[PDB]
Amino acid sequence: TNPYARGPNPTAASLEASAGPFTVRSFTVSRPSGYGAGTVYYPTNAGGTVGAIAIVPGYTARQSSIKWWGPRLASHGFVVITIDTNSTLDQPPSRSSQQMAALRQVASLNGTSSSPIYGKVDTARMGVMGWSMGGGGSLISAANNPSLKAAAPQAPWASSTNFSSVTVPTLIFACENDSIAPVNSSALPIYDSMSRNAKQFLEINGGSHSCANSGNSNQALIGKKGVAWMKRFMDNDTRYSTFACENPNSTRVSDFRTANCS
Repeated sequence: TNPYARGPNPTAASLEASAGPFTVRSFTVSRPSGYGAGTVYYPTNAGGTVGAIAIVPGYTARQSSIKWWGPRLASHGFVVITIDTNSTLDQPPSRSSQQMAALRQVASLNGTSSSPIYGKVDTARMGVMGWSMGGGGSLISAANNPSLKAAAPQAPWASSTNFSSVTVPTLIFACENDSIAPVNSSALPIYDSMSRNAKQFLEINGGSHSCANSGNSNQALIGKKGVAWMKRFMDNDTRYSTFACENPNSTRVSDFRTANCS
């Protein structure tokens, strides 16, 4: 039996809905330690401790841009922290440091009896997500912390696209018509540089740079893929092997690539 499997068996319908089976509560972090601000989302009665995911917005952006991931992921059995950075002008290496600090504070809250998530988190199982420079920062987190169990950046941007050292399972959401972090010079060279890991590249047809942000028009597919990827690799949950690794065969996807994903 898989000790990390949580919740009912998935269907395409359950993964495409705006919320999963679990009830989600949230709270603002009272004293952020090492980053600007944070909101934690958590499920009630997931059936065991769950992994934690830290999500970082892009250059000049705040939590509102990535906030929809919080309730979406937590409702399927994750604790999620969405953060604001110390400055909206922080670059990806600094975003990575703040992302890891947010995960460390989630671990601390898990050991704090007055906290709503007291005892709810498996601090050995962590993932990273983020948009644009925050997605670049997630890849830097993964490169520097191979104990992380999964990464799912969206429209990532980094100064160097060489992430050949990454051993973390990494899903890259890309936006076909991105003119900010163009796919051909950012998301795709990043994907092409990783030969050591399970990985996937999912380009949103006709998408601009914000195609996976809060309020996007592809929340059913993007949310399905994000949840499936995190379930498959943070929980080792082979019930999600097909959802995590499959080509969605969808007109919303202009380019699909995957490697080491059976």
